Amino acid sequence: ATAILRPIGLHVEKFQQTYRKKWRFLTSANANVILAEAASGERPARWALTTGMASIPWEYLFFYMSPAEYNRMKNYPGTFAKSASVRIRTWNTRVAFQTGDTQTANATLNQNKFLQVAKGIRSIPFICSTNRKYTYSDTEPMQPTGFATLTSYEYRDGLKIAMYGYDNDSADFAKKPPADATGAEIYLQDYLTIYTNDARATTGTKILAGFPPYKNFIEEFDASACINTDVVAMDYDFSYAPLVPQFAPVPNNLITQNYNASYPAGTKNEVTAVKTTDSSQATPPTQVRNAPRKYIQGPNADTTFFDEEQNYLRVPIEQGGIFEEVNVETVHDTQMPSINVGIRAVPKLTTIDETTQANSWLDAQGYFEVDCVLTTESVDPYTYIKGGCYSANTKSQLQYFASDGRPIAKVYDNPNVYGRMQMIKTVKP
Amino acid sequence: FEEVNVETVHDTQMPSINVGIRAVPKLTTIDETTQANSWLDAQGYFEVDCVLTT
Amino acid sequence: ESVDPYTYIKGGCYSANTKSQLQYFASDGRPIAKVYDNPNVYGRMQMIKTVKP
Amino acid sequence: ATAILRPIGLHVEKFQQTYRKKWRFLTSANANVILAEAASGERPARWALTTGMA
Amino acid sequence: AMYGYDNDSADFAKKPPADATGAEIYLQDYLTIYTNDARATTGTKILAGFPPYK
DNA sequence: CAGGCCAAA
DNA sequence: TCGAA
DNA sequence: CAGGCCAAA
DNA sequence: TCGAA
DNA sequence: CAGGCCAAA
DNA sequence: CAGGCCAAA
DNA sequence: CAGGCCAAA
Repeated sequence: ATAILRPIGLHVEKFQQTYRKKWRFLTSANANVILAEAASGERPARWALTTGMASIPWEYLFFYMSPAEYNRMKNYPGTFAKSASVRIRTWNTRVAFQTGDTQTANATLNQNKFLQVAKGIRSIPFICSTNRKYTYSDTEPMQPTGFATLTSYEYRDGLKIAMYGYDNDSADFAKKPPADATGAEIYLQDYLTIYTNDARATTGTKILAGFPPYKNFIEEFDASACINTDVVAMDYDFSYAPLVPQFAPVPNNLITQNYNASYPAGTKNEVTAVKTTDSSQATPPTQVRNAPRKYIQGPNADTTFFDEEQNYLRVPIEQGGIFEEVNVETVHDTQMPSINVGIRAVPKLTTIDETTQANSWLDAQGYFEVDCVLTTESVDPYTYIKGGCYSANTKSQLQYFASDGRPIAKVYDNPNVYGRMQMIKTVKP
Repeated sequence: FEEVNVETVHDTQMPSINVGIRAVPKLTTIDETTQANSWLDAQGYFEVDCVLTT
Repeated sequence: ESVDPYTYIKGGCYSANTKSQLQYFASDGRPIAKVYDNPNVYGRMQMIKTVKP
Repeated sequence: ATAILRPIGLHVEKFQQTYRKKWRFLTSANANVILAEAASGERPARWALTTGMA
Repeated sequence: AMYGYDNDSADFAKKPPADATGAEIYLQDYLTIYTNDARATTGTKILAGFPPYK
């Protein structure tokens, strides 16, 4: 029999977008030295071991998309980041012909140059590491002598301004010609740092294990043979990266009496849980279901995380485990692999009278060409005939919140805890 | 220009040509995420052949 | 079909000015549009002033 | 020679959308009759011939 | 610079013609990209920055 | 990948 | 076709 | 040799 | 399977 | 070898 | 085109 | 046999 109607279902429009950037980065070949970091609050006294492996911030949205693209993206509710890709090529590595010292005839045409690549060091459970900005000595510019006070947020903000420039009405407009326009090189300042405990003032039983042998977890190549070659190629598929919240549904409490109904979940976990661990071992690991949560669209929505533009440069793109959907969901913890690349410090051609590492270095600089692609997807659903887009309420989203109203998000800036990236309260910009 | 006959005329322009060398940053450290603020002297050498027929 | 063009780095979408559009207007400020409701004139659909809803 | 930059041009995103409807219409089989329409302003007096073609 | 001065010029020796010598000439005209300066603009400002000319 | 626009061909 | 195919 | 541990696969 | 095979 | 120019096609 | 969501498969 | 005329194509 002829069918005059068939179940065609909803009209839903899906939109895929792609964002590409090309960056050229300059890195300094820092010496590996030990710096003391004094105790401060809950931070214990510790030793820090510096490197020249600059952090590549491929985990953040500004790395892939301009302020104009970001501003336009807010007009597409339900936008999810789907995949991110990065390719790193190295160019010729420059090493100074001589050092500043005049007493030694240290100039030499012969060079030994080495390129260092570290993938996924951030997640190694027994290596405590972060990316830090150093201060350097005036006589030895390759030698860190302390820590800059710049935060990770401020570092990424400065990188973003270098990439995309100021507003046309800024008094400081001329200070940063946008590399997205010129294609000029940008200096990176955030370097992989390895920590270990400082037991000088420790009372009772001391842990005297020294350092982890972190060189056993990096790749090091002859830089003379890597000119104009790819050294890193990484692809990442996001688990849950909601960049713009979904369209709100038509609220069923306006239509139904049973809007606050209950139903079986069986043995399935449909509400996520928060895991807390304690490496001091004063308390055992705990798992708590039904964390404080807020809807991010709809009647009582709290959109602070998206209103504050946290996901542009302050927090990583991947946020799996931080958000919930009201359906029968399966959620796991997430983290993107870290990327650090750089040039090993080049010792100055001179004699020393002891069996030690070098104490003076030649100026050396890495030149890295970075390609990056980000793909996203958004939806325009029409559940109802009038009044714009509305999604099914099974698409409704929630976000972890703290009791003071601050949204909670994943952060990659702190060292891993049991190989995990912690989630912390966001800070208002 | 016009000619008095039954003419067909459109707007014109020749394509522009610009060539050069990108600035070469000086080998030095700076303490911020910016472009270079000091450069090495660098110079492009271009050999140009040109033919015009009339 | 619609387009999101990015001619500039900041401040949202901007198109090339060769995409700029104009519409016929009457002297009283009413936009002019085609209408199909009137009979054809020499086989043509006339354009008339729009009326405010 | 290896090209570090190529003219990729602008980023432009194109979006195609489709709209479907199904309608069922009832029409009346009108008689073809002649109605007089009186003159009004610039409208001249005329005869009108009706149809059932909706 | 290409073709030199007249033989009676007081400045004749200053520019030996490159059409005769084949020597190199320095160019001084460079591509420049403009954008609006909204520091003193009143009302609605256009804050789009620069076009990505690279 | 240039010549009266490019997101058209 | 006052490019020119 | 990267993504919720690696000494598991 | 909120990577994905 | 002519018809909106011929030195254009 | 139905059974714990569909815009997922 | 419809879309800037049809008795033109």
